[PDB]
Formats: sequence, C-alpha cells, structure tokens
Amino acid sequence: AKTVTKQRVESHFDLELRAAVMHDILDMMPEGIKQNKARTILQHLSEAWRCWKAN
Amino acid sequence: VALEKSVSQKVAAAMPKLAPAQYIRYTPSQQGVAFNSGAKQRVIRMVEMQKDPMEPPRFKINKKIPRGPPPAPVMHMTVKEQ
Amino acid sequence: NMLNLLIHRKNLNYLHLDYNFNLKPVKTLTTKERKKSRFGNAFHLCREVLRLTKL
Amino acid sequence: QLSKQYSSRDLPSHTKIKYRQTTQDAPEEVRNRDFRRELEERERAAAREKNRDRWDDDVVFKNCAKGVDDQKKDKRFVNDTLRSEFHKKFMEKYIK
Amino acid sequence: NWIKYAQWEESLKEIQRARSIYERALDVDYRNITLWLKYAEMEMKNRQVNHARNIWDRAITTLPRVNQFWYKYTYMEEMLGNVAGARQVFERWMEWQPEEQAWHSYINFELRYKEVDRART
RNA sequence: GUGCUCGCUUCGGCAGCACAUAUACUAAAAUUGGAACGAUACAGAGAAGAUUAGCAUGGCCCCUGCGCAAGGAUGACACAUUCGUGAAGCGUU
Ligand SMILES: [Mg+2]
Ligand SMILES: [Mg+2]
Ligand SMILES: [Mg+2]
Ligand SMILES: [Mg+2]
Repeated sequence: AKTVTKQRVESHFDLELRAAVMHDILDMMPEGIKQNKARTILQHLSEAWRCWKAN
Repeated sequence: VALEKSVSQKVAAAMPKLAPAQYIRYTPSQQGVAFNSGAKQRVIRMVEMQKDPMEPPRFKINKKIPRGPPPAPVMHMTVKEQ
Repeated sequence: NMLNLLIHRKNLNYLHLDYNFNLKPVKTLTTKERKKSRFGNAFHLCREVLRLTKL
Repeated sequence: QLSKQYSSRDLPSHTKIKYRQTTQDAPEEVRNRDFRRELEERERAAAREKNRDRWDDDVVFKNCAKGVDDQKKDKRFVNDTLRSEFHKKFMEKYIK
Repeated sequence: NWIKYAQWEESLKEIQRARSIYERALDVDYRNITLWLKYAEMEMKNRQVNHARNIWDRAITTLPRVNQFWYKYTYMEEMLGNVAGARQVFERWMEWQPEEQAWHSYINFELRYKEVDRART
C-alpha cells in the first residue's frame, strides 16, 4: 500500500484522470470492437491539454 | 459471532497461553490384527507444544507467486458506422 | 550479547561494539558497507538506554 | 501465513462506537416524523425571513458615471475556469 | 504473444504444453474468439477428436452468442459422421433463437439427407 | 529412598503397608547442498543533439528503513502507388 503524497500528487491526479477518461469512454464510446484509439484518444487528451496551456 | 471469532484471531498479533489436554480415538485403515498389538483402535493424547516467548518469527513469508485462474455465459456494425 | 548477536546475524564483521556500548567501525568503510551497516533508531535507542544502565 | 509485522497506524484508536442519541437524531424519531410538513414549514419560514431582509467651466466630459450600477458580474457564477470572476480578480491581483 | 507461443510448441509436437498455454491464455481472456478457434483447431489438426469435442462444448457454453463456434462445431461433427451429434448440437443452438441464417443452415443440414419431415418441422 | 506395622524379632536378614510415578528437538556427532556487493576481469547511467531535475505506472525483481514516511541512478527491469487464394454459410440465374 502506498499513500498519496506531495511528491506523488500531480502524478496521481493525472494517473487517475487518464484512468477516469479511459474507463468512462471506452466503456461509453465503444463499438470499435478491436481496440478503439485508447492510446490515440489519450494522445488527443495530452495534445489538447498542451494546446490549452499554450492558449 | 462468526466474524468476531475471525477478528480476534487477526487481533492476536496486536496483543502477543493455551492449556488444554485433549484425547482422540483413532481408527486406522490398515488393521490386519498384526498392525497394532491387536486393537481396532488407538488413543492419542494431543498436547499443544509450549512456545518460547522470546523466539523470533521462524520463517520467511515474503515469497510471491502469480495469481491463479469458469466464465459465466454472457447472454447479452454498419459500414458507415465503422 | 544481544547487540553483538544482531551485528553478527547480519554479518557486519567490520563493526565493533565495545563494552560501554559504543558502536564503532573497525576500518574506514566502503560505500556499500556504509549502506548495509546503518542501524535505525530502534537499535541505537536500545544501545543508548543500555549505556545509561551500564553507567 | 500471517506476518508478525505491525505498524503505527494500525494500533487501536476509537474503539467505541458513538451511537446516535435521541436528541442527536436517533432512527426512532426519524421513522415517526412527517418530514414533508417540517420541510414545508421550514421553507416558508426561510422565505419569510428573506422577505423581511428585503465651475470647472472647462472640461472634456459630461458625466460618465450616470447609470453605472456595478452589475451582477459577481452574482453570476461561471463554470469556466478562465472566465470566472474569481479568476479575473486573481489574474488582476498577481500580475503587475 | 500467447498464440505465437502456442503455435511454436504445436509445431514441435509438444501438444501437452500447447494445451496448457491455451488454457492459460483463456484464463487471461476467455472472451477472445480467435484464441478459442486456434485452440480447437490445434486439437483437430492433431486428430485429438475428443479434446476438440470438449473444447467446442465449452466455447458454445461460455460464449453462446458467437455463431462461428456453432457453425464449426456442427461442421466438425458432420465430418466425423455423427449426424445425431450434429442434430443435438443444432437443437441446443436453436434454443438461443438465433438468426435467420442459423435456421437456414439447420434446415439445409437436414436437407443434405432426405429428412424432409425434419426440415418441415 | 523415608517412616510405620506392640510384623517374624533380633538388632542381621526378610515380609507387609503407606508415602514417592514417566525426563529428553536424546547426539558431547556425521553428513547434505544457497549466499560475500571480496578481488579480478570485461563492459559502462533513462527521456531529444548533448547535459542533466525529477514524480510516477506494472510485478514469479528487490535492498535500506519502526514505519500507511523517505530513500536506494527518476533503485533496477519496460524494445506511397496495388491485391488475391482456400474453406464454410446464406440468397439468386
Ligand atoms: Mg524525491
Ligand atoms: Mg540526478
Ligand atoms: Mg524513489
Ligand atoms: Mg522507479
């Protein structure tokens, strides 16, 4: 067991955001049936987040 | 009641004495009349061995072995959609 | 005797415990030896309490 | 195969369970209550309370500050992090 | 990765190992239909009729909706010559009230033999 | 072994009785096979061109640590052209 902590918080929040989106949407979006763009949809996520950081 | 029993065992760790002499009567499965002196049964007095209170944990538990493996039946696309 | 047995138990042959409970090292230590030889507060606390009683 | 290891956190604490009391709001009271009436009357009371509560001969410019009554920008809550009024205030304060 | 490993041991005719690989793969993901087809296929290639029979039964039991399993199962029995067996399978299959095509295949099955009364039924 | 039988009865022996009731990983041994982070030897730090700060994720990988703390190299580990077979099922000429 490991306890959330200051060193780990930013990593933690993004970890469980990637998981939040992954579970939600791949249990939400589907019918690709094979693998639906999980790597890709998440890359769209990080891309969008960078874009909003760059305005 | 059942849960409480279980809990007490777990809690035994947190709180670091047994005195029962208990007898048992045994029937073997070999028999044959020359196997014992010549008794269909034997009797054994079971005694719990006394543990040395300053004895450290004897042996090492850390070792790790991969999780073990039937699925219930499930019972539950257009080109354009694809 | 306890503390020497602990020391030996771990094969720390380059430490030396004297009779007034000062834990010293025999030789200048190698990096690896230094890692392995550290005791935590539990051992040192015990050692110092014993020192007090020996006084 | 249960380890003799321990930890500080694990030790006893709050071994007693605080059961709710009668004035705290034991389930007995709750079962008997007609909540709907209570909720209505409280609501009414709240409403009532609310009701009770409520020269220079020379210049470029004639008055700019005519009808400028603040506006409800701090009454609007906005679900948008960069256009919330809180964010504006923060941005105003900390950058030069 | 699972499949390639299974295939390699199959090629060396170490099929007991292969079986264990397939079972382990199934433990990971029992829903994967390619996996099951490769497993049953492997048994059939090595003439292990009864193993294959077991496997087919499992596949249709746990993933009844997969029509590929049913079509292959009946085909295998037909090839083996066991018309009765195939009929039994199809009767099980029909309990799931499947798809127009499945019913057609059952009827056609009957019509490869005279069995017109059966077909009509 | 101790005591007692107005025991046989001398002071020796013998008898009766009472009390007293099951130690111990027996070895002061013999054998049997994993580890030292020793030296030596070879080789030589993740991320992008380089130099580096790091938190993480996963567990037939651990170590230090009382620790649900923190460290161990971020501990290590993580390597644009253009189609057709073969079989089966279904409907049709
Ligand atoms: Mg750090
Ligand atoms: Mg560094
Ligand atoms: Mg670390
Ligand atoms: Mg790491």
